[PDB]
Amino acid sequence: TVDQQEILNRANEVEAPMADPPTDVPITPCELTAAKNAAQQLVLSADNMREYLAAGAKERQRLATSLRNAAKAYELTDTPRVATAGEPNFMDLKEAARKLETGDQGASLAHFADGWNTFNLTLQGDVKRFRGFDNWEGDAATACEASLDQQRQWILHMAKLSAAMAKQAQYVAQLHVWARREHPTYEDIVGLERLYAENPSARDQILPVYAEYQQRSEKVLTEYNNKAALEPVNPPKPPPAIK
Repeated sequence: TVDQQEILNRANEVEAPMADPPTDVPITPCELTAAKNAAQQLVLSADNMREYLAAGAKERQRLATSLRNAAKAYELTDTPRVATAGEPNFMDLKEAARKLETGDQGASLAHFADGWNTFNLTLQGDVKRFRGFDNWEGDAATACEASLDQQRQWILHMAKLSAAMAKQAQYVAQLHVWARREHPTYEDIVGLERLYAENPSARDQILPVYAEYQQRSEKVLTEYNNKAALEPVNPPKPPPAIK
């Protein structure tokens, strides 16, 4: 069975443009190191992701141009992992609050998460391009179905990873929000410092309040280190097309 015209149609179909990924760069929600690294981690992950998708397109162009062969006759590497200090660094109260309160507080991450999620949803419905044939059979035809089907699966993995990377982002965004809610404010630290600095006989009982302020802080910083240490997003290579 040879439908000549069906080959040509499906070639054009397979190498027509797909969705452009987002070009938004994430920015640290604040000045704590853990936050900064998390944002670094995500620039690598996303850069690598965008590269692998450009390679995919190149490989879909080869598959297409190879289908037209048939009709007629009838560098990439892993994502780097960013280092993460094993010990927090329990800096003095006032500075922890200063660092935590300075930055966009997650707006970039949220916008980043947003755009990668939309990519995942829009990409996972452009797969009709990789379906089987109707009027083309035998070794030649069936082999090409395997090659289309391969990249169909790759696409769905890449779409899953987009969604995974976007989850990391908004997870840190809300992790930060937790941290602000839980950490003593600059204002209140200064305020408590002032209450000490003016009620001199009371200072004996002001002490264990200030102690619990430090404990509260350590607890936050510890949990920020750990939970903000993201995994790299390591896309698998686009599979070879066909000749």
